[PDB]
Amino acid sequence: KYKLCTNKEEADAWGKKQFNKWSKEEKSAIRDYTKNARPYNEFLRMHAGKLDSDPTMKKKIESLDKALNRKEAKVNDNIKVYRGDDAWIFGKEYDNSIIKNGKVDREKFKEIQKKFQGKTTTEFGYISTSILIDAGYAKTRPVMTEFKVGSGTHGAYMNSDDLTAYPGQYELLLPRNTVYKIEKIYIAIDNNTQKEQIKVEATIK
Amino acid sequence: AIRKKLVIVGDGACGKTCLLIVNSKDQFPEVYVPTVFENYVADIEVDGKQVELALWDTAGQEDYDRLRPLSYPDTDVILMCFSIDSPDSLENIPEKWTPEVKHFCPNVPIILVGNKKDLRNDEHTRRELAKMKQEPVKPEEGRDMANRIGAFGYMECSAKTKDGVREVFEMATRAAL
Ligand SMILES: NC(=O)C1=CN([C@@H]2O[C@H](COP(=O)(O)OP(=O)(O)OC[C@H]3O[C@@H](n4cnc5c(N)ncnc54)[C@H](O)[C@@H]3O)[C@@H](O)[C@H]2O)C=CC1
Ligand SMILES: Nc1nc2c(ncn2[C@@H]2O[C@H](COP(=O)(O)OP(=O)(O)OP(O)(O)=S)[C@@H](O)[C@H]2O)c(=O)[nH]1
Ligand SMILES: [Mg+2]
Repeated sequence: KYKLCTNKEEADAWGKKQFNKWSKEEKSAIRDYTKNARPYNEFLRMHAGKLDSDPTMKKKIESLDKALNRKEAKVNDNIKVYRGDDAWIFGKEYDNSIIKNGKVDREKFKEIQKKFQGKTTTEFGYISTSILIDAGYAKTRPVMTEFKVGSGTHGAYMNSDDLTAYPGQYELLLPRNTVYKIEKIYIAIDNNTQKEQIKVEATIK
Repeated sequence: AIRKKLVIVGDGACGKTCLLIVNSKDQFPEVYVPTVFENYVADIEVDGKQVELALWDTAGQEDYDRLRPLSYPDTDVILMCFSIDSPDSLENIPEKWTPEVKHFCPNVPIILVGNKKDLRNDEHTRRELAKMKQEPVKPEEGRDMANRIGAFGYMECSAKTKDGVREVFEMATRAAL
């Protein structure tokens, strides 16, 4: 049973419970990442986790891993966290016109399901999430993912200037090379905007 | 380094994300253009001071008005955008965007931005506009508007050609200090 934060009050309450006593170096590593994450994550994916290519990226990535690898950098309980993605998360053969007039392409959606639903993947870049569904980009992107995060998982919680260049995002940052299983890929209708969106349920493993 | 916050707003499709993208990548997006742009701290130097300016992209469409407020706290400056392609989007400066931004970012400097500067002398545009008895926003209409809504100043740019893009962000950094 995973904790879900219904609003700001809950995110904050949960937020204070998290380790925050990083060292200076550890905060700077984490905050640097929030500044621009393309540099990290796109390097790791391109180079599949090997850091040998770029001395600077190497030290920068090695640093952050340490901040995220601290024994105390763990989430105490089981929590549901969220992120939105653009359609090309499922491959270069997809763009955001996959949703048109709040209508998900059934045909495209199906071949995406066949290819990913039930799949266990390993991600090379870090994994950015929010503990607040309304925060971050989950409502502003074609694909929303809900990660069920298990107790013991290493992560950093960030919602203040010392940790992130973008406070107000209620961020849980997951370490790189996290494995997760896509349990379900489906279409749900927004209660309000009344448009379609691709929802992904995944489990951290 | 001085850290500052910048939030960009304006009607859906008036070119916010492409403005932010061209500003960093220095290349207009053709095929994989996101709805909202990733976090990006632009380092800008104006008058001997280096600023790290966090840029916040927002969704312009009405459907997202309930979520947009989440982006407004502790903002140092607003880029308020309309398209030169669309007077409809300009009319929405005074009608939707200034009221919103004033309520949520009371007294936060405002830079009015006319996007798609390249479309002002575009035959196709001029023509599809003429069907509604409209024409491309004239510069003095952006200025007029900028003064009417109390903007720091007024700028026109084209992400497509990168015309004036650099200038917009230099100005925003000036109103952020
Ligand atoms: N995604 C969200 O809703 C959240 C984002 N953030 C912030 O955003 C930054 C990271 O979030 P993103 O914008 O997603 O950065 P990112 O580097 O993870 O994603 C950049 C672009 O690449 C795509 N992408 C991501 N992972 C991919 C993969 N494995 N394969 C193919 N394409 C992939 C994304 O859809 C996005 O279009 C962090 O700095 C954090 O501050 C924070 C909390 C939640
Ligand atoms: N001619 C011209 N077209 C542009 C320019 N900038 C963006 N566009 C086009 O206008 C469209 C909308 O641009 P975009 O940047 O996505 O708007 P937006 O403000 O981000 O829209 P939204 O996220 O609130 S729905 C895109 O098709 C883009 O190619 C420009 O400078 N000149
Ligand atoms: Mg956009």
